[PDB]
Amino acid sequence: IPIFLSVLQSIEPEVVYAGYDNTQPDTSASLLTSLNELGERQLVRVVKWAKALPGFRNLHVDDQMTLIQYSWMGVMVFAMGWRSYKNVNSRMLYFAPDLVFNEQRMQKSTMYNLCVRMRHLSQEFVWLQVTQEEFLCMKALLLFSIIPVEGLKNQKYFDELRMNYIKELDRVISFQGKNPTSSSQRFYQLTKLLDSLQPIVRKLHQFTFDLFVQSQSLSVEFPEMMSEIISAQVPKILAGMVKPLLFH
Amino acid sequence: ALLRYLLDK
Ligand SMILES: CC(=O)[C@H]1CC[C@H]2[C@@H]3CCC4=CC(=O)CC[C@]4(C)[C@H]3CC[C@]12C
Repeated sequence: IPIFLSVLQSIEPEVVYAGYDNTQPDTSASLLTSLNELGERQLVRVVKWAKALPGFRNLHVDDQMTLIQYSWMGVMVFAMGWRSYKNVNSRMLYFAPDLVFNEQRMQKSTMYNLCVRMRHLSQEFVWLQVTQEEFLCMKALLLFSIIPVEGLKNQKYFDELRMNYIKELDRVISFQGKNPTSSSQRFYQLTKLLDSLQPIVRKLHQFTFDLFVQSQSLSVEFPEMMSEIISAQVPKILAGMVKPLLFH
Repeated sequence: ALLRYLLDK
């Protein structure tokens, strides 16, 4: 009865490397720059993934741009939490196979408290024992979690497509669960986990803006496409021009 | 324009 599970398994992007030189001594600038680079190349793959998500390419192109601009941070934080879970049991932040943050790096990064919050989020994957299929469904849903306060070009269609992917998450749970009561509870837990991303991503957007503004004094380069996305929509997010779409 | 370029591919 789940109709998207194998599609989502086949369009899932491969793992991206940072290219960080893990022999240099860590600095704030080296760590945040490396993260920006990794972010750029992950964003390229997130765009190819979003384009392959059934129904997405049927939204107006301006809505596709809006959705990616708004949700890239949430999608990438969620994917990174999943990687941390599957590879180091959420003990360290697994940005890339060649950029793992231990405690020390979290301190040098200058964004320690945000790193701790993101590691707590990965621990939620550990406690819930999130399966790969649930992960893929929820990550697809994260592309439908934020919209402009005035809405999209075709709101009606976005609403129906979002409802369709919510239903798919439920179908995956009931395909895997035991009882109707247990699967209802599981849906509740996993939509709460999705909802809990929003305050984290808000804080991360604030930090991102702070860094973007200070990029010259801090020697933190932002690559081209990240710069254009950030300066395009992060001020609007911080100004309250967007509205989270809650799942629970 | 870069995001729009990736979308139009
Ligand atoms: C401002 C900055 O340099 C940091 C603050 C939060 C950071 C992001 C946090 C989430 C993240 C996870 C990844 O796996 C790719 C890089 C990204 C997307 C990071 C890129 C650099 C950011 C944007």
